[PDB]
Amino acid sequence: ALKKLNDRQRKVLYCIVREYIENKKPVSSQRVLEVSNIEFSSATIRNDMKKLEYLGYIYQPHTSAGRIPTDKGLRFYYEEMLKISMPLADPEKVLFLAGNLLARLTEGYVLIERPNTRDLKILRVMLIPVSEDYLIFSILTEFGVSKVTPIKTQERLNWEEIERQLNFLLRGRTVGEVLMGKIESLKGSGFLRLIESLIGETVERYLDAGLENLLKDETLTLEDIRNLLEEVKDQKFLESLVGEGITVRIGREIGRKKLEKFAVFSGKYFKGESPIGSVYLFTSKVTKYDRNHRVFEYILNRLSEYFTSTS
Amino acid sequence: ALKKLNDRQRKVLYCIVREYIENKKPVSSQRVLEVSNIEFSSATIRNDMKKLEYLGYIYQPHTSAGRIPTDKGLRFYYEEMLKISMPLADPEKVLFLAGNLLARLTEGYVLIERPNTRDLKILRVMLIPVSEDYLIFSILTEFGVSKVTPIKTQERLNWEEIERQLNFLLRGRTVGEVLMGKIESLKGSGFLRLIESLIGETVERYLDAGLENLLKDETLTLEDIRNLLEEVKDQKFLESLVGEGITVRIGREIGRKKLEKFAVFSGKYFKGESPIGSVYLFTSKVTKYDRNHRVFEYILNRLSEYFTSTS
Amino acid sequence: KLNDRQRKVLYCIVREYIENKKPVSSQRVLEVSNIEFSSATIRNDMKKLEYLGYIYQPHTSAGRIPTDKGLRFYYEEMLKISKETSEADLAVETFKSMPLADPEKVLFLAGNLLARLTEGYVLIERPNTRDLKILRVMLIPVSEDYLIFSILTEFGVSKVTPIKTQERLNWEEIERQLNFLLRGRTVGEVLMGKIESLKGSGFLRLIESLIGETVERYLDAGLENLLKDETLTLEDIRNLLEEVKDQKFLESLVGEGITVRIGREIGRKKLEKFAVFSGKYFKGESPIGSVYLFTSKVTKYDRNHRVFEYILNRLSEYFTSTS
Repeated sequence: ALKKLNDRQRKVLYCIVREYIENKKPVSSQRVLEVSNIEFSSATIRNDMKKLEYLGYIYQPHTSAGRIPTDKGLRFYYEEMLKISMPLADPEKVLFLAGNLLARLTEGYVLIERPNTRDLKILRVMLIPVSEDYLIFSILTEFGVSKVTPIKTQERLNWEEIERQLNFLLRGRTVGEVLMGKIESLKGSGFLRLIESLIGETVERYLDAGLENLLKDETLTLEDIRNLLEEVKDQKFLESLVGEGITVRIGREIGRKKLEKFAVFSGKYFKGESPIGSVYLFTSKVTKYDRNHRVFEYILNRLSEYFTSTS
Repeated sequence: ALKKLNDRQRKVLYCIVREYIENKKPVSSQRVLEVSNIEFSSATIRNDMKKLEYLGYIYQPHTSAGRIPTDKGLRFYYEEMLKISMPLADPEKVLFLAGNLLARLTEGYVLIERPNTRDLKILRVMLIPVSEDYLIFSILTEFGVSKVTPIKTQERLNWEEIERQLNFLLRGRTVGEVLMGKIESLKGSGFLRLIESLIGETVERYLDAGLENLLKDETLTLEDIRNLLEEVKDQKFLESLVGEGITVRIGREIGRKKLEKFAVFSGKYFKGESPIGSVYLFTSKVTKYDRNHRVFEYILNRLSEYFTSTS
Repeated sequence: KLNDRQRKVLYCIVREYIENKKPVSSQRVLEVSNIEFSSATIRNDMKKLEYLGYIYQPHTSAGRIPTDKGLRFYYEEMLKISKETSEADLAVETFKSMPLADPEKVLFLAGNLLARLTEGYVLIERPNTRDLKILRVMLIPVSEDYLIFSILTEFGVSKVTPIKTQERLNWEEIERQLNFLLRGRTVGEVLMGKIESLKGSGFLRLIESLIGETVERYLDAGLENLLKDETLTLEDIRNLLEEVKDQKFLESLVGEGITVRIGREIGRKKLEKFAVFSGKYFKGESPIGSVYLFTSKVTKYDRNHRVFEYILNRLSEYFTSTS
């Protein structure tokens, strides 16, 4: 498809898509010439815009004298811009901060898959009294210090003994095994069990951030946002989006009619060469692809340098 | 005793006692003749009754012509009367039905000791939504499903998650610990407070039934019944009554002067060869001992069969 | 004024409208109720209700829809009936601050349970940092590799943050330093940059960013609930997210004790589709912050009142017992 365009027609397409991203209006033949360095009159831009429309890169919705890039046009733009170019130990906090930064800087909606807990060994349990009134509970895992919980203590229990029992019971066993009810030391221990219910608390598969951002994008409707919220529950569908490395799916390329107004950036974060989790960034397909790819990359690499440095 | 009475005199004693149980009045020598097939003069029977009285088997009430058995007499009769020979899963329901059957068929007052709650481990806690409006609470113990309670719900919640929380807190603890206020985590919310009140409902150590029967039968006084109710509060008095297998104590054999008007059958119900509780049947000493023994043995055997099948 | 019967007719219409969300006809109110009067009589009552401004007629439909006045009437009558019986709301009674000691996590649980049970959007005002004295600074070495930082406040243990350390410094002495600098000073003073000595080393700079971590003044939850509600539009929701940033406006909503503002009662036309419950949570007699629940005004008012009041009372209990 691309090969049927001379250098000029590609500059014009690039300017059409670029101006549509900035101002979210249909772009006319005149408007191109106003903001462009093209050294040709408005008459040949019109011939060029007709070939672009015939080849499926742009289109005319209603009566407007301007055109709008199709999904094919947005893909051309994405490819063309590609050619041109804090010591935290709680994994949950690290994911939270990366999720919130990603969303904020791209005005998108983010889903970060938390590390699977099924194989996650508890290396150590810690109850640290801080005063007569408070203690701090946490666990040590290969990813750092997790489930950090300040606890108010009415009675002066034997914290050292409770800690000893916790480690005897839980050290070498997995967070996943606590969830399933597999730890059946039915001997008698009130605070031990309280703590087991914290380690056994249900955590959602994904951390989400920036739903607000979708609500202030003028290109998305309530219908679109609802559809995304439903589709994101289909776990198999999120799995089918994660290609080789960092990947985008613009509009129709997503393969769901309900999600046609979105683009999705997806990829994984790593501990060494082992995939720990997937990351998704949903925006309107009318977005700054350049900025989005740059932020997405910088966040996956930060996540990967954090999780790799805990070995 | 064994060699002191002849065949006829044993017969006369047996008849005096069967007839006393029956019509509850002093039996004369002429009455012995009328209710038996003894082929001797009433004069001979009266001489036999003289011997029976001298040896302590019968006695004269006031100045009436008839005689009544002493406790020794009733015991002789009991020994002589020996020679001549649905899938419910709630243990509390099974005990209640057995207690009331036992009471009705013997016209007595029944205590059934519940399984000791100090050793009664909670194996599982269940929170079953039946509709939008109701869920069913229960626990599993080694003896089945108990504390079964329908509870009203307004708004929905993920009750499966609440259930896991109840299981971390209670699985391996005993009903007795709940009852003694030992699970302080159960005061952490209104919901858990409700659960404590359900499992820790105020319960006597004995299921009682048939108190009304003690008032039906006219050989007993108001004071006799008051004394029985006081004396039955003494845990250690009841402990002492239970001999090897099924056993009766008539009158002075009970050991307490305040209860000399009663008789008590006692024995235990088993899970396999493990004794789980004691059962007591209190009647007037003027009662149908053969009927009582037969029913008492039958219910004990049913209680033991029930509890053994819970293995 | 209204009849006893006309009061019941208005009550049924509103209850039916909240439930099924369609105009309610005379024939409907007879089917759903045990009113013992004729179909013509109900229409005459509905004419009176409309004349007094309690209900309106959408287009050409035989059915009617409550006005804001009719919604207010309904709420007042449910409030009255809620003082005859008990609560018994199993779901909301699962709320526990349990033995949690982090006020942030307690606010998190409250906002999320409240949002979930009412299908609303919740804002909880966090305690004001301006007078939040730091009572103590803890630096606890859990191993060669890890350190746990936190501060003590009058409301519990905050800013709990595990830290990597690949090289051992003297932690007992650094904790002393931190306590000299920070104890008696407020979190507001740290955020404002008054404690200039915190930038004198790399670790001290870390501590300043952890205490001075960007925390929104309000914790929000349940935005998703507003999007599932068919009675609300995209514009209603954008309008809410915009107006909710106006603190002066939020403060004007809150009255004496727990109240609801329905539709026009809110004070801004852009928010006419909503109802807001508001109230404060306290440390003893001192208000610590306000709580706001926003829903569609087509909502289960009795449920929302009950849930809101329970949670607010729980927050007051947590903050007050942490005395």
